[PDB]
Amino acid sequence: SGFRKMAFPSGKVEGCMVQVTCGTTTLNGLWLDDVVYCPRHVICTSEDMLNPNYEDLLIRKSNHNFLVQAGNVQLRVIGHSMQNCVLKLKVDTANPKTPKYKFVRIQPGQTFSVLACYNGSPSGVYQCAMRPNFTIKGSFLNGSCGSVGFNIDYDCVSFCYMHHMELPTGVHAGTDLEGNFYGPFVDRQTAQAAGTDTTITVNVLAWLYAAVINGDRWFLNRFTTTLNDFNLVAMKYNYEPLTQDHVDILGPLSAQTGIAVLDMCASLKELLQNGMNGRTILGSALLEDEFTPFDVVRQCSGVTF
Amino acid sequence: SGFRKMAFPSGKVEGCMVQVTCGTTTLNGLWLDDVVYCPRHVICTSEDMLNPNYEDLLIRKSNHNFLVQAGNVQLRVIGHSMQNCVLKLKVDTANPKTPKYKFVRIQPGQTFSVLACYNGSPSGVYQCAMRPNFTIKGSFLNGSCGSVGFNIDYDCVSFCYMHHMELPTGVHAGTDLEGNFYGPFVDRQTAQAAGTDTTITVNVLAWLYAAVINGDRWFLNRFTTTLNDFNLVAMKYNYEPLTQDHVDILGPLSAQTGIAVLDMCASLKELLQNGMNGRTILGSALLEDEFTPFDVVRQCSGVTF
Ligand code: NA
Ligand code: NA
Ligand code: NA
Ligand code: NA
Ligand code: NA
Ligand code: NA
Ligand SMILES: [Zn+2]
Ligand SMILES: [Zn+2]
Repeated sequence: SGFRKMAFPSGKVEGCMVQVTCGTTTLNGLWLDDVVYCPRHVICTSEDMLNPNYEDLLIRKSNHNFLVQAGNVQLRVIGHSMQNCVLKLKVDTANPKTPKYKFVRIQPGQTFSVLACYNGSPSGVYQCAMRPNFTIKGSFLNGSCGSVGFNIDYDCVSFCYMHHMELPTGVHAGTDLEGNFYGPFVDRQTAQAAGTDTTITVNVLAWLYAAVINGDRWFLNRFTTTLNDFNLVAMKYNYEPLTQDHVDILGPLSAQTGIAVLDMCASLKELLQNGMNGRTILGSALLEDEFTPFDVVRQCSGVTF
Repeated sequence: SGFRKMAFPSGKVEGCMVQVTCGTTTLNGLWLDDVVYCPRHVICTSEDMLNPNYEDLLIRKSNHNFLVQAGNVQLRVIGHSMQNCVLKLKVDTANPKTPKYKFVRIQPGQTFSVLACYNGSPSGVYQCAMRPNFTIKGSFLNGSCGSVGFNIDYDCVSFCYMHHMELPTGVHAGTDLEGNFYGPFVDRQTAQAAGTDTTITVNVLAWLYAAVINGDRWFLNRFTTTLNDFNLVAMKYNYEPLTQDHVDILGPLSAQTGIAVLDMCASLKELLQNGMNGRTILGSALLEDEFTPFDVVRQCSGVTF
């Protein structure tokens, strides 16, 4: 038993991280087969970032301007193109450490692991959520750009995120591996605002189920509620509306615990109206929303890779 | 910026995890050079665990009774011995994925990463502390035994922990890689109690420094205090006494922020006497004690591996 915010084992992604330099800008790339993927703002100076014309800036750049280094090994660049906000650098060598992989665009509220990297070298791994407002609350220092988010199924890595930006508010924004930003963000040093950051209700419920399984049951009350009643309280606390799809995803957790989803909603409701009275759930004084129902099921069943 | 509970990248340890079976018991081993390290209770039945004589149980076992499997590859066992609570199985093949490594016995309050494993396969990685009472609050399902804790410096893995037990209280106990338990625990299914679980004061202070660096400063107050005064409040809140060694370790953080250690102690004092009034620090409603000063410095300087 016990319950931890666990990341996926990062080894499969470690083998893919490289260093990309263009003039005096260095950041992280991802080397899969004979293609290196990186933030297009690798071509930018600090001044360029105020108002970049990426097409005009990239037109000054040849294959030989892109210095791609994997460990001590320099890679030969035989082609470059811009897909949305990423550059694809064709190298003459397939990465021999290339895992089975997919590119996927995740939905707000889904979780993934980030391998935080500097100069193509891994520093650490953490689990996080894509916030409903398509920001992530990360740990990214100067040079972390091109660090990637992923999920692992068996032996297959699903890349879902590449770090591009810290907003003036200190939250993190980036792209899928086709270079489309999550949210309305652009790769420009201008004032950009995220929406209201709502709580991922389905994830809070999954975590309350996790708590019951591990013997934290104090918050279980004598009450029930309805979806409409629950959602009236949810809207007031900036919780995402709960849908029947959400109730369905929680079914296996409801089945294991013998607690109906709406009974657990009534629990949540009272926690929202009464707070925690200085009590904790699974060592937290806050309602945790960075575990999906899939994550909670995974950690109780013990899926390996 | 931003601040996350990050684990070390787990790839170097992934390559070392194997499956060890003896009769009907399976758990995780660690394959370094031509030696596999695992919990000695691999030789035990559920009934044996009530009151094992490990010497007498091991005497029934030959090299051929120890089935060691690394991926699909079966390893040939050419020797076995018991060192304290671990078995060392000599195999005829050096692990080609053996990283540079050390065995170290860590001190209460130090942090490390766990690669949670089932049947020699990695499931996830998380960062935790060795509690002052030499327990860890992990996530360990049936079969996680022999999962290991480590730290990484550059390219060297320091193995510090092997999972052996869940206590009846649901906290986790285990050994260094010489098979000496952290704490008074034994590898027997009998009632065992941990001491009072105190808070790691030096780690809470390091994390308050982390918070200031990231612009969470609300808890900074107009007051200062003394080591003796601080420690009188500490003893009352089941905080570890702060020593001058602790003050010295916090020096570089004091230097970066321009906040004297004792001013930060006065901050902590008021948080302890007044709680957080429903406020948060770095997204937590509790004082976090699983970051060392070394961890906080690492995450602000961006050390890679
Ligand atoms: Na970019
Ligand atoms: Na990465
Ligand atoms: Na984004
Ligand atoms: Na043991
Ligand atoms: Na492990
Ligand atoms: Na222990
Ligand atoms: Zn950047
Ligand atoms: Zn065991």
